Formats: sequence, structure tokens, C-alpha cells
Amino acid sequence: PVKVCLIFAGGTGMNVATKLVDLGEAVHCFDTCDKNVVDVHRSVNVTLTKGTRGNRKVILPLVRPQIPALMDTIPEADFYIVCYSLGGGSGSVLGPLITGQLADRKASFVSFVVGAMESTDNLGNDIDTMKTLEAIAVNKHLPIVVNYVPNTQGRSYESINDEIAEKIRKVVLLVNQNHGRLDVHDVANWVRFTDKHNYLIPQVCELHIETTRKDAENVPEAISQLSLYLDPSKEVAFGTPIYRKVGIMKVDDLDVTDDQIHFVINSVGVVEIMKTITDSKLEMTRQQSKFTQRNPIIDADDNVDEDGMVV
Amino acid sequence: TQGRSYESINDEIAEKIRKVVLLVNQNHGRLDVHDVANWVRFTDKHNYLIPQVCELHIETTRKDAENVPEAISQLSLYLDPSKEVAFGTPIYRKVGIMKVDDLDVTDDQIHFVINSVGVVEIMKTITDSKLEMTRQQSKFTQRNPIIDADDNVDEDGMVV
Amino acid sequence: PVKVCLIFAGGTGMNVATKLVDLGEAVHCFDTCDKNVVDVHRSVNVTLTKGTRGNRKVILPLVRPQIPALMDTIPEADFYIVCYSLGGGSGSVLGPLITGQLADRKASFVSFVVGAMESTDNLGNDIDTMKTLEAIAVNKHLPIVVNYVPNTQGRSYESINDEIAEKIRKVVLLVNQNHGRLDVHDVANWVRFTDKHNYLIPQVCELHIETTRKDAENVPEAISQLSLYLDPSKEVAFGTPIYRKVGIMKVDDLDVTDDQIHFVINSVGVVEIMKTITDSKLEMTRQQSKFTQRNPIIDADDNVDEDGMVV
Ligand SMILES: Nc1nc2c(ncn2[C@@H]2O[C@H](COP(=O)(O)OP(=O)(O)O)[C@@H](O)[C@H]2O)c(=O)[nH]1
Ligand SMILES: Nc1nc2c(ncn2[C@@H]2O[C@H](COP(=O)(O)OP(=O)(O)O)[C@@H](O)[C@H]2O)c(=O)[nH]1
Ligand SMILES: [Mg+2]
Ligand SMILES: [Mg+2]
Repeated sequence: PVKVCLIFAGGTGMNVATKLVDLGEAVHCFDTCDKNVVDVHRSVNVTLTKGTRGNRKVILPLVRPQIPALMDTIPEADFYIVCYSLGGGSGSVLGPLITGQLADRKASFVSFVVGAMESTDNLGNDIDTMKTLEAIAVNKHLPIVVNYVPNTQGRSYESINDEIAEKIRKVVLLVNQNHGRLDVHDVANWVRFTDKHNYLIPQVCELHIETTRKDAENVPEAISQLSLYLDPSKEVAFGTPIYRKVGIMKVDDLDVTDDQIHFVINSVGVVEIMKTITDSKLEMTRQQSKFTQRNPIIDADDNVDEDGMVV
Repeated sequence: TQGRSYESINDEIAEKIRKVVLLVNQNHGRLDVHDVANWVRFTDKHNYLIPQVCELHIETTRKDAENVPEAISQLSLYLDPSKEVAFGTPIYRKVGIMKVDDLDVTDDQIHFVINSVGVVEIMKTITDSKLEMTRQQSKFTQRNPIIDADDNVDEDGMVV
Repeated sequence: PVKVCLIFAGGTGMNVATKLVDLGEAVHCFDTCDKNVVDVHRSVNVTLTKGTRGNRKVILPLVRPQIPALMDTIPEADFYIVCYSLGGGSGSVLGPLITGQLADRKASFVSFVVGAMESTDNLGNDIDTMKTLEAIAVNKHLPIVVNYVPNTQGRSYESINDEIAEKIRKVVLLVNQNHGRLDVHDVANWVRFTDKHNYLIPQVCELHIETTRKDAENVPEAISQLSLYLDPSKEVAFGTPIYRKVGIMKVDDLDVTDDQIHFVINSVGVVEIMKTITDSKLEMTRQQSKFTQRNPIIDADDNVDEDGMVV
């Protein structure tokens, strides 16, 4: 198995992938067409589904039978990262289907998902995709751990994509197997926390990636925590998580970007996130909903034929 | 404590202060200035103990005083010397006999018990309480800026 | 320093000032002409800018170099109150410039600002002036705390001005330094809350001035709270603000108008306010926008000369 396999789906996933092409063979991209394929993608894996050239209900029956074929192109790995938009038609279908397959592999993985906010279609898709991940968490009895990134009004997709790529790199660093005290089994039991803590409920959880003790301590109701420290003198057993582990980073590890990084999983935060999306959409729809069309310009007097022709 | 007036709390504190003023009024049988000093400065003679923040508990029954956990140093005042009972397990213990003509004598017995294995919880309650409150106020999410890179903003932030 | 200095700008500010002339020397008025100067103003300070006899972009370059001169006429004070319309050309420029200068003094102050609603010009100005205050909050790293008063349809400017003057008096009372338990430093740390709470973001905040516990508790996401009580038995530590202080008013204080007054600062309320203005203007513009001029009454046949003369 490789150390980590990175999986990207849909346009948003393709776009984020462009920022991670230096990871090469470890990167696997999937989409239903080539609208988002650019030259830099030659450096990574790209697979497009057949017969599929925004509506998830339409895309699902077309792509479902192809999933096994997609999975054969994804090597066995010690950890996976999955990335896509919750709000489109392709990423939000391919992403969760592949995620279900990773759960069947008994894999350790996290996802980076975008809350798209443009339209009621985006918002509806966001809701259905979050519900999808919840259903998968239940059906596979496994936490589905996601770093949720909302497209906040006024912020460029470029900016958001940059932030996501930088977080993905921290996870790639986390799982690089080069830290003192930190095992592949330690990582597995961090993210698959219900395996050994059977009294906990598998569900959609959030991943919070923080670079200070203060920010990490402020994650509410933390369930499972992993901390990396460059200066082992700064290690402090803070917070109240059920599961906690620490790794010591190496100063000659060129990928070490920060002095300490905390990866905190909780789940009592997704609620609000969803509420904000529902409330925001409601307000927007209310302004556009409150409509009142005018009366028909044609009366029962006009002679209209079967094609609606009035001659 | 939530819901209690500062007036009420202040009244309670003043009444406790008066009991300490009474304690140290130097008019009690058997009780020295040195006895008081060695009660509160207990590490002076008990060098194996650790100086740290300790709590003072001021109780008017044997039962309440006995319920102070891990008592370190204890001073008891009694008006009725027949009621003196050497209770508890403190490291240091002293008794004074109050005088019935002492007009400041408010209670029949008063126990001043010092311990330190109680401050912890107190702090925890404050940290936990604040955390919960902050969590409700923290979980915030501001909206996007109402100004875009399109607007011409000058050094004072003026948009004309 | 004086206890409080009151600053009024533009026509609306001048108009509100007329109701506060009893405060005399403490009142300082500024405008670009004398259209709003009346006899009662003799009782207060009035300064008119030079060479300036509705368009903020036009007024700004004229008045900017004069600000230092205006500031020299404003005494050092322990607290300031600033008042102007967001929707005109003069108040909405002088007001924020002076506000910026007060921030440079490291001053404690609040503003009373009017949301003007007559026209798309008013509404555009309202938006740009709110954005101005936000930019100032950021640039000076200080909350810019305003009591926002919209000119609601059908309500007289007289009525609105009366309400503003009565609120200003409550703030004058608040900062009169005659209350038990309440310091000048307490007031400063209430309104300049980011000074000691560095994890908070300086931005435009609203000031809510309420005379019941119930109304004050209903301010959403309260940040910083100051309560005055005449009956100290009624003091209740309600709400969830980050900062809270109480003062006890004196029954022989002739300025004591109410039994309890709560001054609550939040910021998750300005949004809606702005939305209402944008939505309202949009609807109005839509009705006036949907226009369709007629064809030119002149054809390429007419002999038109350089001055457009057809002889
Ligand atoms: N953060 C981010 N959001 C995007 C990007 N592209 C599109 N979006 C948002 O995500 C939604 C789904 O787009 P996309 O991922 O291309 O859809 P899909 O190809 O059907 O999976 C769009 O409607 C946008 O709101 C991107 O590059 N970054
Ligand atoms: N509440 C209130 N609003 C006013 C008053 N006078 C004008 N307005 C509104 O505020 C806008 C700006 O007027 P004004 O303050 O005189 O403009 P400025 O002198 O250029 O600052 C007007 O277009 C009106 O909509 C007033 O006395 N009270
Ligand atoms: Mg697409
Ligand atoms: Mg004017």
C-alpha cells in the first residue's frame, strides 16, 4: 500500500487538484466530462466516466454501475483524502460513492467538501449530499470525517481552493509516517474512532485543523484529537477528547510547515453549518419567491390549434 | 452564584469577616496570638507541608466542620466548654473558650477550618461554566464583506 | 478633558442638535453651508467649512484638508457622541472623517446615524457610508459602534429626530461619571472592547438602548453590555455578552429618566438592516427602471449645425 491516496471528484475537485499536481501518482481525479481538465493534470491520474457528457438524481444511475471500474484504478493505501463540492451534480455523486467503497475497504480517510452557495440548486444539493454522508456513516457504521468549507459570499473560488490545498498538505504531512511516536494504527484509530469506542455513534463529523493550542481547545465537544509538535517541550495534554495522540515532527522534514498542528474531530458543529445554509437560502428564496405573474394574454376566444398556433 | 444579588453576597462576606474579627480579638481562654499565627501560617512549624492557596471554611456546627475534606489546620471556638469535641483529622488543631459577656459572641461554636483540596473543583466549575457560555456565543459566522475590490477606497476608507 | 463632547454633522446633525442646545458648550456642529443653521444654534458651537457652498465624492476632496482645523476646535473629552445622516453628502463625509480622527485620539465614542430612504442617491450613500465606517473600524482596529435609525416610510423627520435626541440624552446620562461602581475606564472598555478582547474582530457594531431586561436580553449575539439601575435590588446578570458592567444611578440625579437602562453592543444585526435598504431600493428602482424611451424626433435628414440648431 502507498502512504496516502488523494481522490478528487467533479469540477471543484479537479480545480483543487491543479494545486497539488506535485504529488503526482498519488493523486486520482474523477469527473463525468472534461470541462475542468487542464494541461497540468497530465501529471496526475484522470478518469472520466462513460456516457455522461448539475442534477445528482440524473447522474447517479449513469455512474453507479461504473464505480467498481473506478475503484480498480485506486491503489490500496494506508490513508485516503477525498475532495469535492457538495453542491454540484458530479462531485457530489462520485465523491460519496467512492467514499462508500473506501468504507468497505475498512479504510482510514478524511474528506474536504465545499458548501456551494450560488443558488437554491447548490443549496439543495449541499443538503442532500450531507445527508448522503450521514446515511453512509450509519450504513457502514463508520465516522465520515469532513473538513467543511463554505463558499462565503465575496470570496473567490481561487482563495477557497488555495485554503483547501494547504489543509490537504497538512493532512499529507500528518500521515507521512515519519513522526516520532505516531503509528499507522494511531492514525487509523483517530479517524475510525468507533472501532474501539463502540459506545459512540458513527455519523458525519467535522475535521478541524488548527495551528495553535488555543484554537484547538476551542473546538466544541471534541471527540478525537491528534497533535503534531516540532518542539516536544511544547506538548500540552489539553482539551477533553475521548481519544488523544501526539506525534513529534522532525526539523529536517522539509514538509514541516508549522511548529504545531492539531487535527481535532467533533460532530456537534455540522448542525449550525447546515442551519446557516438553510436560513440563507430561505431568505434568498423569499425575495425571489414572493412573485405574482400576470393574467394570460390569450382568451378562450382565440382559435388555438394543437401546436398552439393562432392563425 | 447566578441569580444571587451582590448585596446578599456582600452581606454574607461581612458576617464572615466579623467572625474572624471575633476569632482574633485576643479575649478567648486558651487562645494565644501565637496559636492564631501557627494556625494560618501552618508551614512555619510543619515544614513537610507545601505552601499553596488554601481555603478557609467558617462553620457553626461540628457536623459541617467535620465535612471539610482533607482538613489541614483547625481552630474551634466554644461558648459552652462542655461541648468541646476533638473531631476531624487535621494536622494542627486548637481550641478557644469564648466569654458569655463578650458582646461580639454571635454563635455558640465557630470552627475555622483550612484545607486546600477544594480549590480545584471551584476553579473547574468556573472554567466549565465559562466554556459553555463561550461555546454558545463563540459558534458565530459573520457575513461576507459588503465592499468589493471594485470600490475605490482611499487611505481613510472613504468611498466617494 | 470634559465629560462628553457631542459632535453633529450635516443637515440632519444640525437638526438633531437644535433639540440639545441646553447642553451648550459641549455641543459642536459642522456643515458645509448654513442651510440648516437656525437661531437656537447660537447656544452651541457651529463651524462651517470653507469653499463648500449631496454628492460625497465631490465634497470629500474639498473638506478633507480642513479636518485638522476642525479637530482643533474639538476639546479632549472622556467620551464623544457623533451624529449625522448616512444618506446625504456633507454629514456622511464630515461625520466619518471626524470619527477617524477620534479613533486616532484612542477615544471612546458612539455614533447615532440615520438611514435615509428617499431616493437611490440616499440609499447609495447609506451603503457607501456604512462601508466607510467598516473600513475605518478595520484600519483603526477599533469597533465603530452606532445606533442605527432608519427613516421608516410615513414617519416624520421630526419624530425620528426626537427619538434620537432622547437616546443621546441617555448616553449623556450614562457617561456623566456620577454612578456607583461605574468608572471612566469601565465605559472605555465597554465600547473599545477589542482593546482587552484581542480575539474579537473590530467592525461596525450596533448600539441598542433598552429600558427593560426583556428587550435587552432579546439583542442577538450581544458582545458588550452596560446596565444602569436606580433600584439596586433589580440587578440581574442576564444575557451572554463577553463583557458586562453595571452602574447604580442616584435618585437625586435629576437626569435619571428611567429606572433601568441597558446599553447593549452587538454586530450580527447590521447585515439585515443593510439588506432591507438594498431590497427596498431594488424594488423601487425596478418600478422606475423598467422604462422605454421613444424614437428620436429628428432624422439624419435635418440639417443640424454644431450647436444643434435646425434652421
Ligand atoms: N470552492 C470552489 N467552489 C466551486 C468551484 N467551482 C464551482 N464551485 C461551486 O461549486 C458548485 C459545483 O460546481 P462543480 O464542483 O464544478 O460541480 P460538479 O462538477 O457537478 O461536481 C458550483 O455551482 C459553485 O457554486 C471551485 O473551484 N472552488
Ligand atoms: N431623520 C432625519 N432625516 C433627515 C433630516 N433631514 C434630511 N433627512 C434625510 O437625510 C438625507 C440627508 O440630508 P442631510 O443630513 O441634510 O444631508 P447633508 O447635509 O448633505 O449631510 C435627506 O435626503 C433625507 O432623506 C432630519 O432632520 N431627520
Ligand atoms: Mg462539472
Ligand atoms: Mg446639507
